[PDB]
Amino acid sequence: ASRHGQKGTIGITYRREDMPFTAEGIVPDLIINPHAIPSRMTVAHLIEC
Amino acid sequence: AKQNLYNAQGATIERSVTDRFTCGKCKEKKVSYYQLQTRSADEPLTTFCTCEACGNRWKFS
Amino acid sequence: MIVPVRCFSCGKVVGDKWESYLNLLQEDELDEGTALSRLGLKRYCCRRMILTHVDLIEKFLRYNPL
Ligand SMILES: [Zn+2]
Ligand SMILES: [Zn+2]
Repeated sequence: ASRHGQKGTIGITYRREDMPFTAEGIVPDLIINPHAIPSRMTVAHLIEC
Repeated sequence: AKQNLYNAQGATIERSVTDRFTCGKCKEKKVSYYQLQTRSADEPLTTFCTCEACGNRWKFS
Repeated sequence: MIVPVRCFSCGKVVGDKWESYLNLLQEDELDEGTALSRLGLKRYCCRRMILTHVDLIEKFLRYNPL
């Protein structure tokens, strides 16, 4: 969970070579779904990021 | 007598509207709403609906 | 705890750089952002670790076991 009440669990895991990746190669640690944003109305999470 | 007749007839709350949705039965845009949340905290408000072209009620999630 | 070896995101070895990053802030009086830059960590996934790692190991170490 975050510091904003976004509790959740791990669905599955991936290695880097099929994790998505950005131009500098910063491969992310973890990906959460966008739909947890609007209905939870958790703006400060985004601001913190 | 005029003041008494005014004081006889009572509450007339009037249901402020918008024009975005259409009626579930009449299908016209005179729609009025409200907000509050009913169930537990994990979900948002209820988005109550109230038509005024015919008086219909429905709801959106 | 020690610094981690090998940044979780990227994989570059970190841990050689720790005491260096310390003495860049002890006598050289240097600003720390430039300190990491002159330490040579230009991606930021690597950079977060040295910037945020806390060193509890010596606070453990000030006991007297055996
Ligand atoms: Zn209607
Ligand atoms: Zn890294």
